[PDB]
Amino acid sequence: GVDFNKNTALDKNYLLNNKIPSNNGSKNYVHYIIQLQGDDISYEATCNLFSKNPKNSIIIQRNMNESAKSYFLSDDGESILELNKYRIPERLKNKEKVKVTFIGHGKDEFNTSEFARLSVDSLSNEISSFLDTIKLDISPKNVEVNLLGCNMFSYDFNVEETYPGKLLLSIMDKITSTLPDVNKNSITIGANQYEVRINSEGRKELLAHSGKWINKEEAIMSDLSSKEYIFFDSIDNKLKAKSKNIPGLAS
Ligand SMILES: O=P(O)(O)O[C@H]1[C@H](OP(=O)(O)O)[C@@H](OP(=O)(O)O)[C@H](OP(=O)(O)O)[C@@H](OP(=O)(O)O)[C@H]1OP(=O)(O)O
Repeated sequence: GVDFNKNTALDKNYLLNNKIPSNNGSKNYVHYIIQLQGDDISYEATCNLFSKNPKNSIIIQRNMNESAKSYFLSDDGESILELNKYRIPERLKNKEKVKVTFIGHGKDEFNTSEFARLSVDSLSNEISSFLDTIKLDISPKNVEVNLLGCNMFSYDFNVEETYPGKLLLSIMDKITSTLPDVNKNSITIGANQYEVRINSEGRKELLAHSGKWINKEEAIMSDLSSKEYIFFDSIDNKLKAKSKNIPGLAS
């Protein structure tokens, strides 16, 4: 019954008066939060995630297409302001890292072909447009492209056959070409092995084997990895993967 074409427009007062007060450590990054699909679950996740760290984050409802724009918090915290799609305010242009999270649905099962119903080629092409735009504002040293959505990584396949591995090979030269202070060893793709969601406070939870949804701290105690990093190692020119949070787990 999910309507992926609902396309609820961002309510600025919802963020300022409800979500920021409810949900809001200097991160060294600008966080671009890109809502790819028009369902209300994606919309709420985008709002909630932004509202937890509103000063360094940007919302883009990419599902709005020609009407997509950057939304972000004013310097004084009293307003949600706007710029053209993927642009950022002056105060964020000196950050040395970019985190770009694509909010999407994965599938009921692991898959290697699509994220948010987008092929590697399709998402790569959008990332190319994104990179050509953010270079007008920022020249970081580090980039993470974070795929927030279920079942997009498995250690049972070669990293190069997985969607994040394929995506990294597809985009890495565009990243280093456009963002000249980013080298290959400073690009990572974030991906999930398990189902994930953003809770009503803007925190990521993972669906454990028990059927319980668990937060960051509980996942670590449970020895369950909520996010993998996929990266390219120039030393042997191979794609690799490792767990972000679980010291032992790697490709
Ligand atoms: O800084 P990142 O590498 O992008 O990771 C952040 C970071 O987690 P850790 O530094 O503990 O690994 C945030 O923690 P803080 O900076 O706020 O201390 C946490 O947000 P929470 O405070 O809510 O735990 C967030 O998690 P979330 O996805 O819930 O925004 C998580 O990002 P990742 O989940 O993508 O690793």
